[PDB]
Amino acid sequence: LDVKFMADTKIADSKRAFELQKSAFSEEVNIKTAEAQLAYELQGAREQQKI
Amino acid sequence: YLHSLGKARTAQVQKDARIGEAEAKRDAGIREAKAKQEKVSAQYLSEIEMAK
Repeated sequence: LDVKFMADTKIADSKRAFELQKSAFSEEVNIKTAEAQLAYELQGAREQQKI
Repeated sequence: YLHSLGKARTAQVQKDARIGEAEAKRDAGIREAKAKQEKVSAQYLSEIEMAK
């Protein structure tokens, strides 16, 4: 069991690095996703002006 | 009367058996655990590059 708990800690430290980086990357994806969705209105409203 | 004299050995060999079993299972768990470390660690380390 002593070796077991130590093994579980190293698995957790590996988990930690991964989930942390997922979050960092998801922020970037989420940010540019919103822009991609709403750009049609940013341009659409701007074009209604001339129309 | 007669069955008594040999119970000492039942008990002795039971130690020996119990100690062999436990030492062995101990090493098994030790190795399996150490095996689990690199296996799961390398999986996450590789999956990080897949995410990147």
